[PDB]
Amino acid sequence: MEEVVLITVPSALVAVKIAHALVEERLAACVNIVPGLTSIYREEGSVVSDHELLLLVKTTTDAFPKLKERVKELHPYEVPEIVALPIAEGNREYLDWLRENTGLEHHHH
Amino acid sequence: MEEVVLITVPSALVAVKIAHALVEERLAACVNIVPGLTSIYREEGSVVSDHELLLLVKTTTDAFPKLKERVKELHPYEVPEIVALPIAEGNREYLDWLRENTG
Amino acid sequence: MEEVVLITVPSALVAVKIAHALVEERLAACVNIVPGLTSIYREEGSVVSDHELLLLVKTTTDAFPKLKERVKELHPYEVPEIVALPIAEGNREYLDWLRENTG
Amino acid sequence: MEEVVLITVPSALVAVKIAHALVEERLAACVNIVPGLTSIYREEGSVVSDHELLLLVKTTTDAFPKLKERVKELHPYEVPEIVALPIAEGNREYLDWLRENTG
Amino acid sequence: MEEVVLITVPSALVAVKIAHALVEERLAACVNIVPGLTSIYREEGSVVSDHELLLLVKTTTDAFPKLKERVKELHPYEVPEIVALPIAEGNREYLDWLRENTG
Amino acid sequence: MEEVVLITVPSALVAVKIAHALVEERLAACVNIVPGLTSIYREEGSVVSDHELLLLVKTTTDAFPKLKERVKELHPYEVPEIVALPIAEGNREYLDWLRENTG
Amino acid sequence: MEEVVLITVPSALVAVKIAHALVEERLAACVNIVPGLTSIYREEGSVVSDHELLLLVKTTTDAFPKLKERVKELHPYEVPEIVALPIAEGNREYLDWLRENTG
Amino acid sequence: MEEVVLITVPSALVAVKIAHALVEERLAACVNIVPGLTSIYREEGSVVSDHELLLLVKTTTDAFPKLKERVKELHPYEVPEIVALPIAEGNREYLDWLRENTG
Amino acid sequence: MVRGIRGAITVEEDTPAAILAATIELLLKMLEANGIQSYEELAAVIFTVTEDLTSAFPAEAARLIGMHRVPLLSAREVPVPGSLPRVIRVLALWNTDTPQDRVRHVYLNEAVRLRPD
Amino acid sequence: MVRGIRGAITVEEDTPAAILAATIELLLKMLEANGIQSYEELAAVIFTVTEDLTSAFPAEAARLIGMHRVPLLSAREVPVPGSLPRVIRVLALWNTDTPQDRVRHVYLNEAVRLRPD
Amino acid sequence: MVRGIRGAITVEEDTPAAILAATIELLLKMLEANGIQSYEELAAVIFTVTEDLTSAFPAEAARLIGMHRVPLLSAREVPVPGSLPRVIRVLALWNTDTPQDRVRHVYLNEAVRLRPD
Amino acid sequence: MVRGIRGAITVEEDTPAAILAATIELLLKMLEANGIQSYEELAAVIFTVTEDLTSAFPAEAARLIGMHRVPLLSAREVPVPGSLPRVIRVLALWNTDTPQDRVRHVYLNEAVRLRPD
Amino acid sequence: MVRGIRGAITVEEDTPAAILAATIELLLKMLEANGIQSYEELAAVIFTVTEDLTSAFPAEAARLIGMHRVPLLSAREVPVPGSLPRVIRVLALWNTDTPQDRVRHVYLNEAVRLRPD
Amino acid sequence: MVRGIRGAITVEEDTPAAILAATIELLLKMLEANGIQSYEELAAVIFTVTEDLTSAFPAEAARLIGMHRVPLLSAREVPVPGSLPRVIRVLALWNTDTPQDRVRHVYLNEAVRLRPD
Amino acid sequence: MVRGIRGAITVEEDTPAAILAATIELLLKMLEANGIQSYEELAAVIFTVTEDLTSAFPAEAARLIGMHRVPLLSAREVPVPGSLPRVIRVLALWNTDTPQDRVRHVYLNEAVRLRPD
Amino acid sequence: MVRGIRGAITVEEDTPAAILAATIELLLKMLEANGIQSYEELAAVIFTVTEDLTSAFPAEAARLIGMHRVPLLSAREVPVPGSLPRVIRVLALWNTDTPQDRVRHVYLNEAVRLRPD
Amino acid sequence: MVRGIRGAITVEEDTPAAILAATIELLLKMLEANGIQSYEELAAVIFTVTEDLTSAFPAEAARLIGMHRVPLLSAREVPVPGSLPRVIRVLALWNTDTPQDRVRHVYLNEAVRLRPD
Repeated sequence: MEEVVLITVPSALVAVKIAHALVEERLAACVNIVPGLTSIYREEGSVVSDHELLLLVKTTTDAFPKLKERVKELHPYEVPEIVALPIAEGNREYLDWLRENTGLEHHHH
Repeated sequence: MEEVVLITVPSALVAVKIAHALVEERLAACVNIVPGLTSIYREEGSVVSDHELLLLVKTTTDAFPKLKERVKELHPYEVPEIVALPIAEGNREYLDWLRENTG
Repeated sequence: MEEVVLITVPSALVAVKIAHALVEERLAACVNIVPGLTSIYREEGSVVSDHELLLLVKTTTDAFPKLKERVKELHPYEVPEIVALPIAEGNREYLDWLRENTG
Repeated sequence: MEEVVLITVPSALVAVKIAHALVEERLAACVNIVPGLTSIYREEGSVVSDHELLLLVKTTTDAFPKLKERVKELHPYEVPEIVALPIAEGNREYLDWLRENTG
Repeated sequence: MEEVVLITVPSALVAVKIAHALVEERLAACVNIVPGLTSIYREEGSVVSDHELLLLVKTTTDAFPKLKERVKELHPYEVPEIVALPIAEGNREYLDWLRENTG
Repeated sequence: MEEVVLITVPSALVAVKIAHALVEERLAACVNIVPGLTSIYREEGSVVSDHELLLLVKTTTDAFPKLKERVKELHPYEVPEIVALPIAEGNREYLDWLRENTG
Repeated sequence: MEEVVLITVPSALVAVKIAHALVEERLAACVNIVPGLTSIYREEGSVVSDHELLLLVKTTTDAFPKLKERVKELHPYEVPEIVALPIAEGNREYLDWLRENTG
Repeated sequence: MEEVVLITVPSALVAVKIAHALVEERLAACVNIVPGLTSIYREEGSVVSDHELLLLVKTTTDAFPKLKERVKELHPYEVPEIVALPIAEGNREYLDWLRENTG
Repeated sequence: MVRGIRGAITVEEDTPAAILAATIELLLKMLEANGIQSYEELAAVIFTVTEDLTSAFPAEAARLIGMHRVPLLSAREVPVPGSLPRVIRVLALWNTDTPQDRVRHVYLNEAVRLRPD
Repeated sequence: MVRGIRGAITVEEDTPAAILAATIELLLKMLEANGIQSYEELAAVIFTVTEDLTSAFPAEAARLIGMHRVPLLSAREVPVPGSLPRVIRVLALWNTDTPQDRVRHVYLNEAVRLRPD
Repeated sequence: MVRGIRGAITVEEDTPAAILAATIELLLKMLEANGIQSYEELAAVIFTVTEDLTSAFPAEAARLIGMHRVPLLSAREVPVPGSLPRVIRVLALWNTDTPQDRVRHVYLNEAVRLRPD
Repeated sequence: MVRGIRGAITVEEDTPAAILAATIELLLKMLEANGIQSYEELAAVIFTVTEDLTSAFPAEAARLIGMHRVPLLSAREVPVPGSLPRVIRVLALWNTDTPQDRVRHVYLNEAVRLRPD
Repeated sequence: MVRGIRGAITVEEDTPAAILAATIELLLKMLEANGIQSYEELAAVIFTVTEDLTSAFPAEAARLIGMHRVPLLSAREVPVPGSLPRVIRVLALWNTDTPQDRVRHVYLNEAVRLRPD
Repeated sequence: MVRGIRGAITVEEDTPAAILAATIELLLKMLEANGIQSYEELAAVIFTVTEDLTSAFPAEAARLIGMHRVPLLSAREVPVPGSLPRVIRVLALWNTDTPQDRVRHVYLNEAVRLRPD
Repeated sequence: MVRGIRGAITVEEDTPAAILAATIELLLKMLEANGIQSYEELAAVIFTVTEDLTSAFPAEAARLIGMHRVPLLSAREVPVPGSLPRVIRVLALWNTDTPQDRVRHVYLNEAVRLRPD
Repeated sequence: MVRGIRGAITVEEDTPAAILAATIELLLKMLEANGIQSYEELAAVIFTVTEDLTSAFPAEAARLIGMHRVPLLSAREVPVPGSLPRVIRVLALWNTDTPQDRVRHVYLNEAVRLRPD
Repeated sequence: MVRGIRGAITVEEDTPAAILAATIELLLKMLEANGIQSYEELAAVIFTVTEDLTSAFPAEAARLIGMHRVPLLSAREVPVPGSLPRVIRVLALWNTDTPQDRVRHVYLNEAVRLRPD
């Protein structure tokens, strides 16, 4: 239910914008900005390198679909890396904190 | 059964203390210290930023409960981030190594 | 199906060699080089520290076995850290790009 | 009647604060701030050292009681050094200026 | 009879000219130049700051009147600070030296 | 009865030796070290300059005679400057502290 | 016959290109590059400033029409400054050299 | 009648020597030294570049012939650039000053 | 009439991410503190960074939170030896009737050391 | 109430003539842009020059155009590595009722790079 | 509406005592010159010290004279080669209706050289 | 006879990983561009890095792609103020009959700015 | 087979005009000296500037004389204490059968001091 | 067609005698290694000295062994932190048919550390 | 009587994490090497870091492993040009009867170069 | 057997008087704290001053208190950026049977920040 | 129990030979002075060199006289302005029962100036 979402961003402005929105919007509890990444990937059948930053988003399965949309809206890339890693087990109290601070809520007509 | 635990610590002293202890105390076989993390999060209904470091702890599900306690004892935070990510597959002899060095 | 593989390398040459090769050989669609790791681990029943780099490899289960062999061939360590973390869910289009660029 | 009052203060801010107030408050006509004093004294039956600044306050015996109170109010120390030295003789015109600017 | 005369001068040139002249003209036996003074005072009913130097003149009551005139002649200020502080007691031999070198 | 004794020493080693000794030996309650004095004086009928440090000794008339002797014993000069200036008035409590710490 | 033509260019590359070309193409016998000009002028009814360089072209009247065309071809500006100043008199031998190296 | 003579010199020593001489010898009223010229010109049928300085000489047609000779005497070049530009109109008073100081 | 709002926040390192994230925190807390609803209430915002902070412009973080039409200006703060290192100071010129005593000034992280009164 | 007017202009070299001529251009274009008739409409004007500009004071150029009774202030701008070199920034504090959306901010020469939005 | 008040004072040395004492002098003379009774008339006060003054913060001196609720900001002034050394410049943003011609600006010590007009 | 192939690529930071990965990209694109099948077609390869790139030897990256028997040489490029920062330049000496007009030279990343003709 | 042509020229100051004009002179004199018809005879051209020359890239002057398709490369020359100051050195790799003894190498201005043999 | 020959030698100190004697050793060993009889077989020779070697020009040593007609060029080598100190590198452009696999490259003194493969 | 135990370890970079982790490794290897059971066997421990290590205090790492009651002291090591860079040296003063020949001294990482005998 | 005694004191300025007075204060408080009657109980005493303290030798202060026959040694302490400035550290090697837990270590002035445990 | 032996020697120049030869002289004179027969009597030996001595490690000379099993340590001595230049100080920690008054301390060359008492 609680998961760590990885997002690769091109710059610190992108990192800070996406990072703040997600937390501020209650889509994630915490975001870690890991700087100085050197990314090697395939771009039009040629292996190319780029400088990026890694976002470690502390979220949940519930928030993920909206998070996905929101990140897409704020991300400059056409195909952004939004990949969720499951939290197997954890600090009971921390995961609670994550639950308190993650969740966009519903309407029951 | 074998997992990668993520621990966010406030300083390099906290990092090295916690990292060394876990490995020394056979609670983990390896710890990776990733420095210079800028963490944006919600603290008392307000979005705040802090400077931290990431620990990538190589442990087992069996070690996890004791690891959890030990990390709590050494960590300055009241609610520390101790979150385990499952290892789907990997270099087997290395996984043995991790299991051998987690007692 | 899709996994994020973690590889800890001793140097930037090792990082760039391994990274380029996996992407070039269509064994990974993308590799992220995370520098400045400080690794504390058990080496011959003694806790030792080393300077390393982290590789975040975007691949699939089907690709993993060959990736494992290839990484072993290119890695200077006898028993390298090659550990796959499962992708629970993700950007549908991204995962498609990943699958496309892993052949 | 005209005196030179010595006041030892703990800092530059303490000096400028006290010195200006005294002159502005027509308590003194002139205050000289002597910096970089290394004071050695007895503290709880133990000989100790502290960096202090000296104030040379040109005032009258008549102003002294109010000056004493004012200095006490502005000084951080519980027992501040407020000691008056008598002016035996002097430049007639200067002493007139001193008396004029102490009301 | 023996006194310590205080003179505040605007510069080191003024300080050294006045100091030397007094010692040379046997108006004092010794002059001490205390530099780095920051003096806050009343000038035409307004509190102003200068950054002057202090002269500690070792002289006699008998020399004082001529000293007063001489200091006035050498001092750039219209009303210079020339204020004598009485020596209550002292090193018998030193006071003898002071009296001897004040002719 | 309470006085401010002025002592000019050649150095900080002397300034500290003398200062600490007086306070430690209950000959003074407090000593202020004013460094960077440029001292013009008459030495064998010729005006000479020296670099000194001024000591501002907070003592009593009763202390003075031993103080005088002690300073002489510790001072490198044959005829040291030991001159007492009377405290006309002061902070009642401070003067009490001064008297208390001069035994 | 011999004139001094003034040309204002936006850069050193433009300066050296235009200057070398005229001299090489025998349209000028000599070109002087005056650097670091700050030009104030009217551009679309607003006074604007630009950084420029001045060319002092030694040429003849006979040479000017072709020079005009050539400078236009090499100049990035739509309306370049090409203005000829007449040589009233001069060093007979120099003017001969100028005429010789023109054509 | 009044002209602005242009002289290109190889160095600052040559500039100052020639400039001072002309003005001192009343051959010119004023000389302006414009430094850092990069000169491109034809020397023996080959385009060459050289570092020079420009002199702007304020003189009269009447002075010019003597000026020409004098400049030749002081100039290191075999064929020095001495070219007069006519003053169409000007500041009445300035031109008077120029004529006054050229004779 | 205008009332100035003062702010100070400290960063642990000279990284653009750090500077940007910290200025966002300060800026918003300053507005939250004074109950400023619109950015239109701001005449302009001036910033000062200590000599040990050169990786990013704080004005760029104000734009992340959407202060595009707000005039911004940043300058180098006086390098007093022994002063609190890595400090981002803000002076927001706020168009208000509010008394001097009623404006709330925000001092965050080790910058609390700057105004304990 | 006050509205800040922002401006930025780049110079090709660190020469007093360059700095003076460029600040005159910016200052006038800023006033022209907002139709400011008198200099009396200005509360004060703040300037910031990049570290690579030290040859002249921009305030001296404002005086060339007759802003004597206008209070002026200049400061060193943050030396962000790789930021736009040789930039003179202006923050004019203008006494106006004008909405935030209605103030026109001037970005001249390579300083256009600074606000393309 | 706001009116800026300009000040300038020179110190003989880079000592905290000197900086503190001089700014108080300057600060008070600016208020005295314009007959400002309360500090509440001040929107904010900006200071600039020359590169050769780093021993103290001028803002700390304004607090000694009791300007706690007054927003203060200091920045490094442009190091123009051959400019007047050791100069503390003040720009007080004063909430007033006063005309531009009626504000009195104070230039003290060798800082008189700065505005002889 | 020999034909030189020119190449330029820019890096965002001075990190060995960055330098190595970028020189690999350039080197291969240069060979791909001219359809060079074997490394035996290369007489030697010379490299030049800008003054702001000192973390790695570009020659080490050529060896990563297996250019062991290819003679390599690197040197410091001219530090022209205001030139494009962090540029890795390559001069491959290729043994070919190919005309000058028929050699394809590779300018990647911001290094496109270097040859837009 | 290739034959290298050596060239050296000195400049009086470090100005772009000076550097550009001097490298044009050297380059052309080198070609004139060996009677080089087209630039197609040039495999590539390498340049070295002394540490005291940083205002311009010599390769840019080569382009002023249309050496667009010629591969160019410049690097920093060894700062031997007391060596000839402000020297632009050229190594043109010329595709020719010409003997070693028959190539003419150009040393201009004070650079004549470099090869008096 | 051209084949580049690589050489590297380390010196114990930055002395002209040291630099000259070591470059002579390397140069001759390179020629001996490939059985090069005449200097006419050399198109040109490029040298690179590390930052810690500035006392002599290696080209001057080539002239001591009589390589006057041989075009020579030296440049500063990349100061990679922790790289082998005091290294004289040589790139001789040799006019030969010799395969890439058949060229012998010389690494002398501690420079053996540079190519153990 | 006391016996001194020597140790040396090298770090790859000047980062606090690196320094701390390496000194912990050395500090324990040294103890484990002599079969040191309690920290009470240590009179005191002296450390020396090379000039290129300033990011952290090695004494702080000893405290991480719980050497609180152990007296620690660190000092700058002699900057011999050409000495092994980034070296943390330790001199532990051990209260023991152990002969000189029986104490085991630890040289880790590139610090093995320090005692190959 | 030897037991090390640790001490630390901070000075407000780098003046000999300050350094002298401070070391006398600490040395005595170190001895009183452990009730050391004879200086003959001291094997030797090592001192370390921070980089910002160079005006005096702390060993000269030990001699003032009569430690002539006591072997003394002073060294420069590691300049960790941002560490406590102007710190005098002492390591007295004391010949005693006293347990590790029973030795009293003295931290005076702002040096209390160094050991709050 | 341990007794410290102090030694000081001055060198005329900063040459390895000078440093090595002088430390050998001092070391032996210290041992001769106290009639120390075996190096096994030494707990450890600490050295301090002045800032003007960087060419060699004094520990390397202890080894020349065969103190391999003796723990050695060197550090930078306090650069007190005007102190005795080029001084090698030695603190030998000697395992002895000898009284403080019975240890003989060696001060050689101009280092006699260091202890004339």
